[PDB]
Amino acid sequence: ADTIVAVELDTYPNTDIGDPSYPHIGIDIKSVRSKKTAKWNMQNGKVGTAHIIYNSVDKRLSAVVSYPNADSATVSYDVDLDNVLPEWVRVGLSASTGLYKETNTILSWSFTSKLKSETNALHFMFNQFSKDQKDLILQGDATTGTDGNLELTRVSSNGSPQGSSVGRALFYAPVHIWESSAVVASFEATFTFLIKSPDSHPADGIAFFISNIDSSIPSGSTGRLLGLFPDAN
Amino acid sequence: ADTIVAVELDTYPNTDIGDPSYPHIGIDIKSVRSKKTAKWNMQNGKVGTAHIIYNSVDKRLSAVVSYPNADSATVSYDVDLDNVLPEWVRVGLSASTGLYKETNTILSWSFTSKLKSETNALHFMFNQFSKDQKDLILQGDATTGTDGNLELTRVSSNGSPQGSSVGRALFYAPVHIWESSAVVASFEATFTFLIKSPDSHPADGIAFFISNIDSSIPSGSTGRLLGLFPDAN
Amino acid sequence: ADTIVAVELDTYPNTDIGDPSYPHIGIDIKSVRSKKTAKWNMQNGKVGTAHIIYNSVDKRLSAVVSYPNADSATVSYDVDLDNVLPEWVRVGLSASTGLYKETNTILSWSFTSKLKSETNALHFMFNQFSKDQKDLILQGDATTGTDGNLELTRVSSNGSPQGSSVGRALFYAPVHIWESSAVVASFEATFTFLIKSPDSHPADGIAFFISNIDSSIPSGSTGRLLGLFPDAN
Amino acid sequence: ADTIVAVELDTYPNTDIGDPSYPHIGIDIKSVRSKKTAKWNMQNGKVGTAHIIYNSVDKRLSAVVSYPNADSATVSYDVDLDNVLPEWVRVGLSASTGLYKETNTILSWSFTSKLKSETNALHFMFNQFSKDQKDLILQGDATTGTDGNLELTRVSSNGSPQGSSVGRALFYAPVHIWESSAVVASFEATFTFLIKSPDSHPADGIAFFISNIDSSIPSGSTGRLLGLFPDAN
DNA sequence: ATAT
DNA sequence: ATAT
DNA sequence: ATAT
DNA sequence: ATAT
Ligand SMILES: *OCCCCCCNc1c(NCCOCCO[C@H]2O[C@H](CO)[C@@H](O)[C@H](O)[C@@H]2O)c(=O)c1=O
Ligand SMILES: *OCCCCCCNc1c(NCCOCCO[C@H]2O[C@H](CO)[C@@H](O)[C@H](O)[C@@H]2O)c(=O)c1=O
Ligand SMILES: O=c1c(NCCCCCCO)c(NCCOCCO[C@H]2O[C@H](CO)[C@@H](O)[C@H](O)[C@@H]2O)c1=O
Ligand SMILES: O=c1c(NCCCCCCO)c(NCCOCCO[C@H]2O[C@H](CO)[C@@H](O)[C@H](O)[C@@H]2O)c1=O
Ligand SMILES: [Ca+2]
Ligand SMILES: [Ca+2]
Ligand SMILES: [Ca+2]
Ligand SMILES: [Ca+2]
Ligand SMILES: [Mn+2]
Ligand SMILES: [Mn+2]
Ligand SMILES: [Mn+2]
Ligand SMILES: [Mn+2]
Repeated sequence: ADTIVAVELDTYPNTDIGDPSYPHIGIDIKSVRSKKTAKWNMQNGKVGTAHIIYNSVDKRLSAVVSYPNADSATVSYDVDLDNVLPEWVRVGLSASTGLYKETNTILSWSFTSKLKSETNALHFMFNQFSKDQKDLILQGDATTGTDGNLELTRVSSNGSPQGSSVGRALFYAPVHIWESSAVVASFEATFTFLIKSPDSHPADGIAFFISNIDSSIPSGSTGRLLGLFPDAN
Repeated sequence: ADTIVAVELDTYPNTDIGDPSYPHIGIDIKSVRSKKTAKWNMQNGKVGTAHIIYNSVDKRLSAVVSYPNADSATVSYDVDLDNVLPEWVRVGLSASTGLYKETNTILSWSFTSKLKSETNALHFMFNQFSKDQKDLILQGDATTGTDGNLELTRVSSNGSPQGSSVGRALFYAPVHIWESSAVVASFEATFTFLIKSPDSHPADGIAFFISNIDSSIPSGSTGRLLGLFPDAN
Repeated sequence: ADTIVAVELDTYPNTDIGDPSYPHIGIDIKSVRSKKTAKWNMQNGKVGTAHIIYNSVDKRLSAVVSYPNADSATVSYDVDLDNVLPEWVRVGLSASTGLYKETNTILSWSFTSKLKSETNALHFMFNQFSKDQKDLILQGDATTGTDGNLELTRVSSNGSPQGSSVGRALFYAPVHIWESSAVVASFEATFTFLIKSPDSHPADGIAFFISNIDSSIPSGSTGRLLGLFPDAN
Repeated sequence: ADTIVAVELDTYPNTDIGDPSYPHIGIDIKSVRSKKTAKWNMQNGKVGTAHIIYNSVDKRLSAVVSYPNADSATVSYDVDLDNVLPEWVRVGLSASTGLYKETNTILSWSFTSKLKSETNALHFMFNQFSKDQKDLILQGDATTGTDGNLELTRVSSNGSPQGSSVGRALFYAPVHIWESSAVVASFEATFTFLIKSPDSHPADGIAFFISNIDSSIPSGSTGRLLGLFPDAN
């Protein structure tokens, strides 16, 4: 199977697989069962911002998820990603729906990685996604160009989201996530998202993830698996 | 054939194909016969710096090449790259040798591209090249990892450059070089290089280039063709 | 008197002092009488974007001004700023009103300057202005904090722009704009602005400027003098 | 007195004031008596790199100090700088000598601060310091321009360092270090340094510091006080 | 930019 | 490096 | 770039 | 929202 590190914005509690009984953000290390979660007051139909940060000095993966008129949710986990990820990775966004549904609309995405050894750097910023975006690998249901946005999961022409959908967007270039020689390795990711449901239970969520370079949507990974994992282990 | 725009650091005069009688820098638009050249005092065995700049406002491709404690060489050509290049490109470095030879050593390479529509940006910086550099596509004789450098052309075990060699390195991700709705599109590239010849007459040169995404070394493009062009037309 | 280089967004034709008979952008080198102008369709009450660029290779000061869903206005002038400005400068925004008036609201301002000798760089970005913004020098009627915006000219309690007003904001740190040993010197500025007039004939305009470090609003430089020049010579 | 937060590279143990019995790096919060220290193998006459990082999510001030052929030293302290520093600060480098001496040579210094609320940013980079550097406030013995370096303390023409010297360099612009509205505030500082002594005990060290905007070298603050503190409390 |  |  |  |  793939190697996954992710930050999940989990809109739907799957009590049976160890989610808390509320919408939550979490840190996923090689399992959909988050090593750490925080309660998240997801605002149906509002544009939110996710900020993800890590550096090889603190070795602490942290995320903040926020809306304009509101308190942030934040979650952190101490993990040495040198011991988890391969040296070279792809970075991506992933989203899914199951019996329940939501738009998994990405309005912007930026990423920066640095190896300060003589610094190697990578930075990309998408504030507009276009119809034939050749620096993105789209997987499953993911599409670009609709209002300059990335729709990770299936949405109708009138803006109605579909169930049993899964989709991912990976940056085309492999990323040098860690290097043994590096004295400082850091990365940060920012995305803006619009999660909207007619349902009283939106599902299932959006994740920022880092994977082996050849990562693909695992078979059946709609619903609670967020397009990331082959099972709930 | 491929579409090529390039800045050549041409160490060897091929007067036969319209090079001036001296080492020169030039702007190449779909031909090895430069639309503009400037005289270049290439310093055998010294580390030089090439700076390349373009924006959609002035539509002027400019380059400056320098060594510490010496006058720069500079060349500029008015060209609308929207009318020359496809919307999506790859960017790369290329070098060749023929009957005469030189190290075509790259010590660092950086690149930035920006579309201000809401700005999309791409930036990479290599100050160290590693043995298995997965964000580079190496073509022909190009290798990485030797002293943390990119050797565009074949260098022997004893450090001797070889004749009739050609090699290129392209950044793995396609680049959105122009867009109809962009109000400002800009790019810049910087690389540092070490050209050393144990004989007199070094040959043949190093180029920064922009190509169609699927660009490959034209067969036989050693010597005066700089790994860029299938012929000297 | 001060040394001024500016890009004017001139909303009011002063044909008396050589303005064209229409709202225009221009390049001002030590005179309010622009060395080059382009026609500008200023959109009353809309948020616009000004982009300004210069490098020591082309020695061409260029500006583009745009609104969403409209054609840009662009203006360029060949000028060696090494021969005009002192080595160290301050950069700023300036605006004025006279018998006629307009809001001269700035929503965002960014600036980057680079001397590649070993690169020295300065970059600031304001997307929000605060009430006590200690990295800005406010001159004349300029205020910050009103809706997180910079109001270059006086606006009444009921939001009405006032006549005979002039105001400027300079970045607190002096900027190394050129250096003899630099092989490449470059700068760019971006600002977003909202010009609104409740009457017809808005006046008088907004400028990005570069000045001697100790620059101050010339006394009486309201109206057509744009807070930049002591007279119309 | 001033408010100080600093990272000290402390070359000289002052056992009487709570230094450990070896050259150390430490985190100083409003006292020369470090809240946390780590052992530091200072390499007399070699160029080192100091990296300092903080963000408002982890609220952990961390530093790494390294030389090319060697293991790094790293030190971290959990501290909410919102509760320690004023909202607006200056950032600087400081160094001192006493009975014992060392060159306190700074070869490069960079700084970035961001308030992600709509992001406000500041970035400067000095790879060359010039004789009349108007974006630096030099205090005490500090001088620029000698080989493009910043000498924080007195050095003779032949490169011999003097005792009882103290000097600081502050960036001219005030820095917005924290903001109540900000969802993420981050900063990072990098400097390259050359500490060289003929003595077997070099003294006294180099600090990166953040202070009230009007910070000045306290009276008598040579030797163990590093130009930062009025006393050893 | 529209009016005398 | 010198003082207890 | 220097030699025939 | 339905199953125990
Ligand atoms: O400051 C400039 C120095 C002057 C150099 C003058 C040229 N010297 C020279 C020539 N001229 C004919 C060019 O072709 C000769 C060989 O061609 C092969 O080698 C070159 C270099 O690798 C390459 O560009 C060609 O494509 C081909 O591979 C001589 O014959 C001679 O000597
Ligand atoms: O699309 C452009 C619209 C056409 C405007 C034509 C001018 N209208 C106009 C003039 N012309 C003379 C200019 O001076 C009049 C008043 O001058 C004062 O006000 C302006 C604006 O604040 C300022 O630039 C001057 O410096 C002075 O303060 C009229 O008299 C009239 O109406
Ligand atoms: O806390 C838990 C609930 N409550 C939600 C039930 C809906 C209430 C509002 C409608 O009346 C559950 N339910 C059991 C989990 O299984 C739900 C169905 O699973 C599918 O759908 C979800 C959402 O798309 C996916 O996560 C899942 O993979 C399945 O496809 C709790 O545990
Ligand atoms: O661990 C401690 C030492 N050892 C160093 C003594 C020199 C050994 C090599 C020479 O033979 C000390 N010494 C006592 C501390 O006082 C030293 C003198 O203080 C002045 O000089 C230092 C260095 O510039 C300053 O820090 C201080 O402020 C005074 O100006 C230990 O505690
Ligand atoms: Ca879930
Ligand atoms: Ca040639
Ligand atoms: Ca005017
Ligand atoms: Ca000490
Ligand atoms: Mn979960
Ligand atoms: Mn040529
Ligand atoms: Mn004008
Ligand atoms: Mn100490």
